[PDB]
Amino acid sequence: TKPLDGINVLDFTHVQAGPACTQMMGFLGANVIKIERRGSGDMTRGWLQDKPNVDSLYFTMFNCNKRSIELDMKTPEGKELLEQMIKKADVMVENFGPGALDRMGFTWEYIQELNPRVILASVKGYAEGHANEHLKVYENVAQCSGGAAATTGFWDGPPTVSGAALGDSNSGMHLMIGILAALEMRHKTGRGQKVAVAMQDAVLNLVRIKLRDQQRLERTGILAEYPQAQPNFAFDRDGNPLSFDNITSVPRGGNAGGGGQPGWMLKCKGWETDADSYVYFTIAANMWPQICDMIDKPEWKDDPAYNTFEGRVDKLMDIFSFIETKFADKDKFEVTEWAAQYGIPCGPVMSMKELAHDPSLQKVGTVVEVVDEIRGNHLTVGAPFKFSGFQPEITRAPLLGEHTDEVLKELGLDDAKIKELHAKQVV
Amino acid sequence: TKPLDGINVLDFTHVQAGPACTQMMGFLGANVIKIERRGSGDMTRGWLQDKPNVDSLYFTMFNCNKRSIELDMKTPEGKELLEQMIKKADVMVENFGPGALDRMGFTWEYIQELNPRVILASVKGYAEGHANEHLKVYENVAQCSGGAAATTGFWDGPPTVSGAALGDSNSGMHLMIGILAALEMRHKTGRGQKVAVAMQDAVLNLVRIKLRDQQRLERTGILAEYPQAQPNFAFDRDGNPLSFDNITSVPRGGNAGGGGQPGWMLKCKGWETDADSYVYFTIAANMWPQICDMIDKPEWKDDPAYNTFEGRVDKLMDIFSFIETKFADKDKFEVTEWAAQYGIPCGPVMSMKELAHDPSLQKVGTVVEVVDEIRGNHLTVGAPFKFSGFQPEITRAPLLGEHTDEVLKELGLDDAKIKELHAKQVV
Repeated sequence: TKPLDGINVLDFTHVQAGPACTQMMGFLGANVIKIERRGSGDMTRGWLQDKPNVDSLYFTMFNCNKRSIELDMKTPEGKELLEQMIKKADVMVENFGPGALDRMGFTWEYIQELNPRVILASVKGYAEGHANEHLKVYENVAQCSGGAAATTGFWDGPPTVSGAALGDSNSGMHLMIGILAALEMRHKTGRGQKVAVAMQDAVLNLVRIKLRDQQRLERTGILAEYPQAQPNFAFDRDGNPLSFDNITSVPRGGNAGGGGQPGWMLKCKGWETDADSYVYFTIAANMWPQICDMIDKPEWKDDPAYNTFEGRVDKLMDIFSFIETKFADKDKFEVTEWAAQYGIPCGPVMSMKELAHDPSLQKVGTVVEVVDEIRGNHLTVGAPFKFSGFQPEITRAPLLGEHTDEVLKELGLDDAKIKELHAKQVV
Repeated sequence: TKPLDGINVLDFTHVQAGPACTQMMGFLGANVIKIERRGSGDMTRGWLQDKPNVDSLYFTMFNCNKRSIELDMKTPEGKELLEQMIKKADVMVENFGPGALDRMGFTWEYIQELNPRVILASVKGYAEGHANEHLKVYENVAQCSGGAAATTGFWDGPPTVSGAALGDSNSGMHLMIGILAALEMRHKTGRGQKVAVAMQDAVLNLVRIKLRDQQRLERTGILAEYPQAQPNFAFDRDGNPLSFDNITSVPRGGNAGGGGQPGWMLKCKGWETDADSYVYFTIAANMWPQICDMIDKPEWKDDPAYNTFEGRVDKLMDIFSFIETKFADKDKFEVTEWAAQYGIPCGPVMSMKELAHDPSLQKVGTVVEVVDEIRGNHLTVGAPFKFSGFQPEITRAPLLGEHTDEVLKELGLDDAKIKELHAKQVV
């Protein structure tokens, strides 16, 4: 009937990690009240605007299903207003930095006093107690700190950031797990908890497979499925071989599978003119026979050299170079359809152009057209979890302070006090 | 005490996505029974082993805090055992494929009749109803399907996979949100729901920022924070210009800032010899005077060609190049401390080796030594969410079928009735 219907979210967040978390809670039915500073608001509003004096797409795509109040919290009457809101809130969400909320007059300890049931949820750069606990962290800094950058890209290039928001939105989603887990605890104890997610830790969690590989490397001195282990395939700077001699930390493997199933990024017709004309092709062991049939190589079916993972690992790049010749006169989707005949794990690199206007993603509610009568409609990503008993209803992002008076009435305030709060500039 | 204490989890999952999800639920207190194929078990047991005939680090790092039973579900005595288990379960989790669970006898409709409170959770490649409902996907295929590969890497190279498990673990973390949301809903209705996460959708959620960029590109013709917005900076492999005059889909921007402020990956002292001797360095808008002091360009403070984001668009990559010049004699951590004095957001690329031995990560419970007397101790990633009122207790991954008898005895079955199942090869 809507999972978070009746959950009151007092939302101090700004930028991406925090706002991503509360938006998604909003999509699941929560009543999200965004507290914004008087005059300015969330810095995403003015960030890379596509039209002057209109809230940016950075703002709108992270702040749907929210209401906005302006509030000067450096003010005695504003701190009092927060106290009432805190008494009515189920969860407060924040990303102010290492000691900022306490400095504002709101200790965890004081918060428990005001409401024994409220949950305090925070995003930080580094975990509390960490030596770098006070370092400031944006998106790519967190990718660097959590091991992703070191292990992404190519052996002869730099550490490389992912286009995906491994640091920001990923942290927000991990924080949503934490908040929902604290809600389940509260059903037993009747009490709220403090939950926090550090961006470094959210990234490390997705980089679990590389910590696996670091241990494998420490124990054996080799990762036989990595490109560096193939006979003279990779080269340093001066034209000579690379190898796991002298490699002590997980290296970049380009477009290697990253797991138990070898893969590579294979060019398709149009690659010279189109940056996204590629397919990813995975050799799943249980269907090497089917692969042999597609690429017309019956000799490889019965040959220990090309028919087991172990036989295969010393010449992966020759096998991928050869499969790739088969795709030179076929586009992405033709290659994909061809492979779907055999149930092969092969699919296209989808461009952002293709995804934004894909009819399937819109049918299933993953890409959603938001009706925004103030700014014009925009696309967004909806809820990536689909439920049998409920569908989200996505609603446009709030103007700065649009809901101030409406929210103040909900607390229980008169037209007298509201009009004087506007004169005193606390709202 | 622990959030998911009392939650019985019936876990059919193999590989990474489902197993990450159920492991994390286990870290949070859940009673996770992993149901495995007789004789074989989860294929991760045998993938990338570091010691022959010992469950790989792949399996153990995704299957802590679980128990294992072997069950042949294709037999009628197996299906009967399942029925008793479903009646006892709070959530079932599966990644079998589109029609697979229904063909095994257990439709959502029958599952509801057996247990009206059970939640059915599934990971899929593509969402139900998608034209590609039927395609087979693993990690890097999902990355390609969801936009990450197209927007990760460099403009003169291929689509690039991320080292982070954007497809698998990310999907599992998203499914955890869905399961936890279904549990909060069930407190109100007394009823279980079906939840499903598609890997494409979990990837796309993290690439939300690039859907912002795609609409900005369509609306305005330019992405001013991207390297390609600097004249005569970016060129393809043939030496052709790359400008937003001709780009209609969000391009790869190398090490550009993403949802952060403008930044780049800059070389430090070790770089020709140490793949990970770099920092990520951000030029935040409000921090220009500080950067000018740091790099000793006082002349750049009051110059309009340098002192606004808009003025730097035509030269941003030249500025990074000049900043990098000041790091040639300094390592990663020195550069980081130096930048930190100025409040500049800047951190090192942490290698997996550095991450595996970092004392802070072990102290905060993020990198954890699991006690495994059978296989020898190993490291794993712990819970990335930290709570005020509880600490996870991570225990070693199960051997195949280690807990079969134990589990059957909790179901009710007495000793001689269990012996008949071992002989008939149901278990």
